[PDB]
Amino acid sequence: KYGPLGITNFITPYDLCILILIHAHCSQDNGISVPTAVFLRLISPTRPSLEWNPLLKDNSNLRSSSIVPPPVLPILDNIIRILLDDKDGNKIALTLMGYLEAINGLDSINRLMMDLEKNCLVNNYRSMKMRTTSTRRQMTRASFLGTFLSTCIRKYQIGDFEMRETIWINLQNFKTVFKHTPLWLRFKDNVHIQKVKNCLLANDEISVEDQQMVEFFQHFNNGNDADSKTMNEENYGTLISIQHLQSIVNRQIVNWLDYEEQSGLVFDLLDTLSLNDATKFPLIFILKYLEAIKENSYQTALDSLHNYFDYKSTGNSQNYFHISLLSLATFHSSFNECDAAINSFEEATRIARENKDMETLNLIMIWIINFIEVHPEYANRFYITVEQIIKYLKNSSDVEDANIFSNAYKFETLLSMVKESKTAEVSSSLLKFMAITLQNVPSQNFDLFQSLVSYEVKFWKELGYESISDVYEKFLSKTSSSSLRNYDSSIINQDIKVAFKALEEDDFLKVKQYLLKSESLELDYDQKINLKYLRVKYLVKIGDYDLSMRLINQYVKECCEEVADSNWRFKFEIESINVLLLSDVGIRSLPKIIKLIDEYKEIGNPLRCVILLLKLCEVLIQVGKSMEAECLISCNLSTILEFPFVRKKTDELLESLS
Amino acid sequence: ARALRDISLFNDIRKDQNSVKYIPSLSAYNVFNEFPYYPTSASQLLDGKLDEFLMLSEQYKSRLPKIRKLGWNRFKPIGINKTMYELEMLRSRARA
Amino acid sequence: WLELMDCLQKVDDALLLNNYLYQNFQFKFSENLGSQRTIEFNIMIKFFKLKVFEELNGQLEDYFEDLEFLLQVFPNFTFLKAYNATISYNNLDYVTAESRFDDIVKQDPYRLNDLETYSNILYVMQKNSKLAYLAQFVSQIDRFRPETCCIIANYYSARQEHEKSIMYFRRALTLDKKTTNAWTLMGHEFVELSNSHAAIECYRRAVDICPRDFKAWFGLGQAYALLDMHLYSLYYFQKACTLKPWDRRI
Amino acid sequence: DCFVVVLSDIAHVYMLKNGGSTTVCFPFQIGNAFWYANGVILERETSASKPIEFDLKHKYITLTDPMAPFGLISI
Repeated sequence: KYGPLGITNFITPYDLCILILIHAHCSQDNGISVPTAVFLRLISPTRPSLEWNPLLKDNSNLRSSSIVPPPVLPILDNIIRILLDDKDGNKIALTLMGYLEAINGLDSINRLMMDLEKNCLVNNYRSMKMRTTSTRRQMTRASFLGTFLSTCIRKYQIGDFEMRETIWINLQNFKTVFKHTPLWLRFKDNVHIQKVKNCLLANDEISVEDQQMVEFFQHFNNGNDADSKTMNEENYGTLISIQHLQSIVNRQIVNWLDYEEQSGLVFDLLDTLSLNDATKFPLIFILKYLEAIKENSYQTALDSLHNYFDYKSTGNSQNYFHISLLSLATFHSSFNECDAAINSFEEATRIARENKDMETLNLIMIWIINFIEVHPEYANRFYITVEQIIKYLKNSSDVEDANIFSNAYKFETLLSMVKESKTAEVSSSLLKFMAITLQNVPSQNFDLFQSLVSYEVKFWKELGYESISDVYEKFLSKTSSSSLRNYDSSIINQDIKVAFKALEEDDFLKVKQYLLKSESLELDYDQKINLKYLRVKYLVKIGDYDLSMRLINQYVKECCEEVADSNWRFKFEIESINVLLLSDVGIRSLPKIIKLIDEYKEIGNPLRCVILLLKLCEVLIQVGKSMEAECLISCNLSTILEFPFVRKKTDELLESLS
Repeated sequence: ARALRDISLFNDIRKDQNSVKYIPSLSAYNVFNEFPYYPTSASQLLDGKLDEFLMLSEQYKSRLPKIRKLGWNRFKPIGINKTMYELEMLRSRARA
Repeated sequence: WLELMDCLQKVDDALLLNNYLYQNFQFKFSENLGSQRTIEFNIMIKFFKLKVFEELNGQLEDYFEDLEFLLQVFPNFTFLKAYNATISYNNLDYVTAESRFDDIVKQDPYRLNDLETYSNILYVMQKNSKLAYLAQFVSQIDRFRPETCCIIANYYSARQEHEKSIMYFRRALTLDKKTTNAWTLMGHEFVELSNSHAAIECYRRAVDICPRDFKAWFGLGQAYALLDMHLYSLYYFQKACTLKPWDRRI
Repeated sequence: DCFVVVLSDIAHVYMLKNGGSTTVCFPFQIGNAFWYANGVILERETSASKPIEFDLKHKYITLTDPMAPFGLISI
């Protein structure tokens, strides 16, 4: 089914296949009505235009609410397998089989075009009811098939005789390809083919004289191979329109990003383009660009990325230079270059001002904090602080925003969570973001919906309620990840959770080998801290504490200056408490623990107070004053069982007191 | 693209609180006449991208009457000093 | 020979074939006349030396003593002088090449084979009256050669008539698609039209025909440099650096 | 902290720790390349075809960083 691929502005052999089916359905002489599902799979890919930006937008509208079958490749083998599935589909498939055998010439092709335009197609419904004398079904221009057939008819009167000669040469080439297939052998004889074929071949006006040499003109042109064939220019094996090719690739990249498809067939045909279709169809370059990221190729990806932005910018009359730089900046952020992306992005702001268009700045401003969210350590380098943006976007407008406010409030929530603000304000801010996301469609905006789940699981896990976290955890999508943050980030993140499980299960050999991978991999900041935190916990288990104690405080010191992450400042703090008291010297931690107790009492996070409570009771039991620790734990025993992951530490202390 | 107003909730609250130049592309330039093609309407500009089929369809529609419109104006037969453009002009006045 | 020269891609390939032509290659002395089958006294091997070694701009060897030997045997051969003039052209020696070309036109007035460089010399030389003379004279022979459609466009470019000059470059390429040098010129002719979008594709096709085009990279780099996208043009300038590192301008 | 790959006559210098990518040319073809502290030693291609001829006066090139001009060894 493979062959050279070429873009054609004329009647592809695929287009006539739909034309064959619509003729049978409208003729109503055979009583054969094509199922509505068959038409919706064939014509719909041909419908014009879907559009797809490289990045900055993921499946904003491309996602179909109802799952759709993949578009069908232009091979007679693939089209039949659609009709063939039905028990009576052999009747429908044979109808197409007979017609494709009936059309042995270009004049016959013209017969089909003339029949549809004069009788079948109808200008408007007002003449439909006055055409009750028609023995065939009639179609309106504005209908689904009507607008399709009008374009096909327009696409037929547009070319010269050179256009029609190429029509018939390829179809016979297209037809004879299916002849050398196993499926054709199963349909070698079907008696119904002769019946349907003879229905249209009648009224030939000659059967004695012209048909002897009518055969001669075709056979001589065809490759009988008795002698050397008549020499002709190389002809493409498959012809596809721009719109049909757009639907296959868009489905392929979406399917690759996250009824069976043919990845092998689509990729081979797309590799045989004549280098002029790629200019008329720039999206072929990016199809390599997504593939290039998969194997993590640096030089290959950049040439494809640059190539896609040279062809797209000129075709679109609007200025798109202000979009190319940030996307390249996005690509730079994907390979953890970070600093190189900053210089590239900076020049994007200057070009946007020259255009003097307001709508693009919001796209620029949204990209700002998305990059800072992945890499919070660069918040100082920007010319605008993160708090400035939130104040601008909150009062941005009252109309024509839709998703801007949904974006605006989530960034405030991350900063408030990092700033260890009061839990009353964090819940209210998160409420603002949850209400605006779910108000509109959450399915189309898959990216923010996943980010809601990630925050809410993180927010409630921080509160200490795993029961709530578990419900939302089943909705967080895996391996989906997000744009501008690598491509193997999902694999690494899944690996971190395995390592944490291995520490609990005392698989010290596994974690030790993984820590070797940590020091020479390029990791996102959120991934850095976890492995940075993982290294601290592993060293505590081993028993060596001089290195870990000198190591943990440098982390927290740079966890307060480089990034003002309070949550990770707290989480790092308690291991040092655990390191001290495990070494039979926890009194040094008494000044440190109390500063956090009254500090977190004002905040009101119950998980924070109780964890400090366990460390306080544990301090008091290693000094020789376990009497009052029992009294203190007894009054608060009711409120400390509400948190599941501390019960194991809580229950274990109970047998010690006994 | 709900514009914050297609949301029923925030739309309800607002009521209570109240109380493009074109540049040619490379494919646009043609071989025969150095004048580039200028699209007639914004419908032929697909998201800023010029549809090669649609533009070439208009080109065929333009050239088609041009063959029939050949004889108008300049062409003059021998033996008749008046061209057929005003043959139909006086013919129009004949019945009217 | 031309089909054989075409399949060569790099200079190191030429050295491999040249050695093969010397040690383990010999002609059928029966078919060829005597005193000719000898490789040292052949002519095509000599003409091969002048051809492949300079169009690919490869390292020269056994090239000097052959060149003067062909000038002695062929003093009136039109092809050699145009090639000899082209050698002056390739070394950025424009004044001497002009004197060399002036003999071709006077001796052979109808030769639309290497005049593309002649009208290329005249454009850099300036002197619009002479170009207007050449453009009128060359177009009179025939307008179907690849060259005859590039000479006129140059004449039309000097007169600041861009919407017409842009037309001939597309015309000059259609007759023979091998003349990729007209792609960069067609791109330049968009820049003067204050149409940066159309220029980008014209330059970009040139590198896609053959990536080893210093002219195409430089012309594409400038079109971004004219706009504010300074860093976005840095990669293109970097690529052009590898083609001709030994240049002050780049 | 840069990863360098040397072709027959072209070198690509990709910055990994920080920065972008750079590329440099060379006066002639390179046989092999050997790393030394703060630079690379390049050996000319000796012979190819089958005649065997080679140069001996100078075939080694020392470069410290991509932008600076090359240097010559001393023996």
